Amino acid sequence: RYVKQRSLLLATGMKNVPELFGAIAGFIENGWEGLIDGW
Amino acid sequence: LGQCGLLGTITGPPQCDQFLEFSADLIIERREGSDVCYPGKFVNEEALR
Amino acid sequence: DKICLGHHAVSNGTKVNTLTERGVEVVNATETVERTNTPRICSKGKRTVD
Amino acid sequence: EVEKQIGNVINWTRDSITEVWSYNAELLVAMENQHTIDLADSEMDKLYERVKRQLRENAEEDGTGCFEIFHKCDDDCMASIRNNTYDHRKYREEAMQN
Amino acid sequence: YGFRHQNAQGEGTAADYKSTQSAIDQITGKLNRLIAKTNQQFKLIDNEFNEVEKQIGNVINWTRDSITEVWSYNAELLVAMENQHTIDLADSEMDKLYERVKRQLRENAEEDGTGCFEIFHKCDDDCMASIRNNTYDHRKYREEAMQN
Ligand SMILES: *[C@@H]1O[C@H](CO)[C@@H](O)[C@H](O)[C@H]1NC(C)=O
Ligand SMILES: *[C@@H]1O[C@H](CO)[C@@H](O)[C@H](O)[C@H]1NC(C)=O
Ligand SMILES: *[C@@H]1O[C@H](CO)[C@@H](O)[C@H](O)[C@H]1NC(C)=O
Ligand SMILES: *[C@@H]1O[C@H](CO)[C@@H](O)[C@H](O)[C@H]1NC(C)=O
Ligand SMILES: *[C@@H]1O[C@H](CO)[C@@H](O)[C@H](O)[C@H]1NC(C)=O
Repeated sequence: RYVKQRSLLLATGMKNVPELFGAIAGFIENGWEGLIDGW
Repeated sequence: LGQCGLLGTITGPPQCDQFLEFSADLIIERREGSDVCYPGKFVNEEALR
Repeated sequence: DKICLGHHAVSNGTKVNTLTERGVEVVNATETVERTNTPRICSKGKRTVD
Repeated sequence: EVEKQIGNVINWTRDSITEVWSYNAELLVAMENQHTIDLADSEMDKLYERVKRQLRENAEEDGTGCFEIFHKCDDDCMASIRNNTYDHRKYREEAMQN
Repeated sequence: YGFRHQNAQGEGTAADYKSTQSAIDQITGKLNRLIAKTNQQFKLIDNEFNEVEKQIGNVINWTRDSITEVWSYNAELLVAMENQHTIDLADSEMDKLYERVKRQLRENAEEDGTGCFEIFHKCDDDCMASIRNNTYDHRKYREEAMQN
């Protein structure tokens, strides 16, 4: 279908923290590169 | 265009005489705008308007 | 005693459009609008008359 | 050159249809960003809800996401909560005094 | 939001700082994406003074009504999420406050039911100036909070 705008997107997962309940950087406020398989 | 009708600007009936060669970014036409003076109509006139 | 924890992180995310915000740090995206045509009439499998 | 009046109607209908599909384009994306946040949230409580159940009188809740084990724990003890083989009846006489 | 302490000195309704204005910050964001940008120009397909032909005029009216029914349908769906998008911000501050208050005072509370912490030690005004602005020493007062 024809459209006017020239880019529209998606994701796979997490909003990113550099080192709707508040879990990504919450009281666990931080991230990793410690484990490397999952999130 | 007031009492001029917008298809009269290429014919010039006697109320479009101040309008024959206008130049506008907004044309305005009125309910009392009669496109003609001699009674008649333009064929396929909504393509022309 | 104390056995501490967290979760992962990565070092580059990119923009998106929400309802209420512009340009977040989100890891991926892909275009939903294709811009790149194939500049040739691809007619395998159809008998074709140019 | 299709005729001007229908050509106007076609262009007006195509533009109107264009305005509809383009309007619909930008609403589909905003939920998928939302549909990714919850999965971190629904795992965050999942981990939170798991860790307070397998070790019963053996913790106080933290603020950093880290439990303080109320008894001695070496590597053979590390192999009990990680793979669902912890005996939370056997170590409770000594975790009350710690 | 709010901060409130009360003691044997006085009574006060204060503010607790690290999110208290931030109810502008996603609240400023909703509204221009919503009060959006219209840029397409629409011409004059039909005439209100004299009579486009009936068949195309029916097609125009049917197409305009059909388009009208689409835009009117789309009108009433945009609003219902924004009511939802306001409830979460009270919720995401409610746990934020809840998650803050159990961390700065460690062995100094039992959780309430009314949203009120019972401080396990003596606290006057100089003690009120410790948790409110992130200057509380939760190592120093713990020998006496275990006995209370
Ligand atoms: C993101 O999308 C790209 C698209 O090609 C894919 O190759 C990649 O595996 C995805 N994930 C990450 C973490 O980059
Ligand atoms: C309809 O719009 C196109 C642009 O996509 C333009 O080239 C064409 O001349 C228009 N047709 C009429 C009849 O105005
Ligand atoms: C941990 O659990 C797995 C099954 O999930 C089991 O096979 C294994 O023997 C357990 N212990 C260790 C030390 O891996
Ligand atoms: C189209 O609907 C309008 C009402 O908006 C009406 O005045 C007009 O007569 C209709 N046109 C035809 C050709 O039926
Ligand atoms: C509270 O914190 C502020 C900074 O946020 C600091 O300047 C001030 O000295 C502290 N104490 C009092 C009593 O305001």
